[PDB]
Amino acid sequence: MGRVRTKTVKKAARVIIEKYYTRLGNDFHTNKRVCEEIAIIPSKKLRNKIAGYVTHLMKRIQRGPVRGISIKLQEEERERRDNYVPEVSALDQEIIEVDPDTKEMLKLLDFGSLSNLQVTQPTVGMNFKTPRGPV
Amino acid sequence: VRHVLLRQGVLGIKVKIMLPWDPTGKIGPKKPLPDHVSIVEPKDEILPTTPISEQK
Amino acid sequence: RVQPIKLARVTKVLGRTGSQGQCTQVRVEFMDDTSRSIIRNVKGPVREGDVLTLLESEREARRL
Amino acid sequence: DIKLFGKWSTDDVQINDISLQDYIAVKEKYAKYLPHSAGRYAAKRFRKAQCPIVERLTNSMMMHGRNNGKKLMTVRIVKHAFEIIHLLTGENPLQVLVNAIINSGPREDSTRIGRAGTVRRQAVDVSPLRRVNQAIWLLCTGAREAAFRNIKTIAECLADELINAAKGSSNSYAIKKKDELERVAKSNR
RNA sequence: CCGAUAACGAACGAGACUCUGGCAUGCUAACUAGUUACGCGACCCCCGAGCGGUCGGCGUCCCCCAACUUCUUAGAGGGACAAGUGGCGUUCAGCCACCCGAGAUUGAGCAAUAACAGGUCUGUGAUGCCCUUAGAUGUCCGGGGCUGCACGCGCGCUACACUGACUGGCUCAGCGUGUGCCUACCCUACGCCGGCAGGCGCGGGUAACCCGUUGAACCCCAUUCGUGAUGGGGAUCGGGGAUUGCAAUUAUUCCCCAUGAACGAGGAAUUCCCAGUAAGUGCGGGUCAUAAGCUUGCGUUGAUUAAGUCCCUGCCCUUUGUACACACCGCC
Ligand SMILES: [Mg+2]
Repeated sequence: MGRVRTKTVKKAARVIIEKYYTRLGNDFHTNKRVCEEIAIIPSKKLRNKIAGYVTHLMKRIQRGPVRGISIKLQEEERERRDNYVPEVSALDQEIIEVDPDTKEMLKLLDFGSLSNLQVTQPTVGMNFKTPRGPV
Repeated sequence: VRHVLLRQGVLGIKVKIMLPWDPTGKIGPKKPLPDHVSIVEPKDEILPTTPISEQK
Repeated sequence: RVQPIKLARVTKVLGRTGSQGQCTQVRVEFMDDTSRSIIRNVKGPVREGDVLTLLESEREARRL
Repeated sequence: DIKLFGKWSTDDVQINDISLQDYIAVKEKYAKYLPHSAGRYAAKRFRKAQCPIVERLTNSMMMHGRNNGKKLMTVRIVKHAFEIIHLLTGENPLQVLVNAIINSGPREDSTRIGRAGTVRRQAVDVSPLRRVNQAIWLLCTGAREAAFRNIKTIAECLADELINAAKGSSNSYAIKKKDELERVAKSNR
């Protein structure tokens, strides 16, 4: 127990992972060596605590989007978001479910009686609203 | 720490000055703060071009 | 007539008790019947998977 | 092949009750030539159960300040007491010690400080580890009290304490104390 | 610390840091450290070994006349990160267990804002005020006192015994000190005398060079004692002998022979303590002309119990109530 890492190591690990994600890897004994030259760390204990947290954070990064930024994950996001645009829209459906109450609204706006509109049967019962209070 | 003798008694003066860090070691100390981590800034070094080979 | 001394094996530890931490409550199942199991407070260092003897069948059952 | 104190093979000893088999350490890897193998047995919980029981007896037998570090003397005392118990019984001293521990370890006790209800307060069961610890403590206390102000040697008093506890004759201090504890636990049920 | 977020960005403290301990047959080195090997020896075996066994005996930096750094010393470095595996966890921060490993919580030092009518004017040529300043409260000298005892309390030492005491044999340390500005007073080997404390000559050491390979105690192995206030305990007290000092009476200390008192494990209460720890057990340093029952350190032997709780004693955070704010030892 008592193995909590403080701001001094966590912020440094996040910064060096952001700057040198490509060079860094899954090996603790190699991350401790790259930490020799990517930053000036006054103490060996501080440097290997930082290296251990770096390896832990890289294990987290290889699976998920940790708050520490990464250019590969950033460009993958910037791809997914602007892409997977479907070849056919979800808004060009041939038939559209239209309530008769909603149907009269289009009549005033004189855009009703379209082919894609299908006048359904409105629900009967008015059974909405949850039972009040407990039970 | 310095004592000052006034007609009412003695005034004690304590002055602490945190020296600035400097590699020259003249205006202050040379070692950095133990918890201060300075990360050097790399260059771009992207190199997205096709694989070529310089001949020299 | 009197109930004989029997054995019960600890399956789970339910935390300390006794107003001083001096007892720990453990769920124990009788070696005679695996299904039949109760909870008893015992003293001394206890870990799951050990057998302790019982001089009586029922003494106590409560949840803290 | 080990022969604790040069004799009395350990493999011939069988543990009586299932409850204390995992906590009495006499056989297989718990087979040492001497009961002095200081090996950091207090560094973690449930590690003294891996300490051989003769070493536990030796550690518990040096008490009351006048002899606290004198473990070589206690090893010698245990060796002699084993010689006497083998001489009296004809059976294995390790078996006698095991049976004495089984019969001396109390099975129930009392606890809680709720205004001291009847004797202590509320009855409680005891763990196997505490059974072993209290058995060894009771045996050592009985031997010490028996041999304090008289001509009988520590080895002889330890021998007769262990013999009486193994045979359950109720002539032993450990057995009498165990019976008293069980009685007050019954009253505090 | 992760996260939620009218907060964001910071600063101190904690941590980080320094010293110490544990591992490096890896590097650097060693006549003020050694180890091996070899040559001279000395003793035993000699049937017959003989590259036999022992030597803290002498040599091979007495410079051409051996190597090496494992042991010792001490520097540079390395090494441990919750790093690897399994499980728990929002799968976050982390937690538990296990493997490999010397090491998976080694001990210390330092240590915030604010404060106390806490202690020191008897540490200071630190100091305000006041007092005294020649029949002195200055300073010096002589003597006495600080020790004085119907009694109460605190820190300790020795014990109450056979898990012991006495007698003998054997056997193992680590800290660290050691010849003086003034200032006079060091640690001591070896030989002789004495029963002892000691005394008398000769050295060595300003020191990994000499004490010193610190032949420590406990422990270990043999002897006597035999459950008794006994060979337990050594208080009290008589006589004698030395040492320090200018001086030993109100015994400075040490030695010898006599006396062997309470004390047979201690009420109510109450202290300290989690691993090389408690405790047993000695040895250094400080004080020291003479000196430790004190203290500060060091080694040696070396455990029982526990890996929890808020019950007592308190502490921290939140909510809450308050007529308190000299803050519940309050107020009324
Ligand atoms: Mg005598």
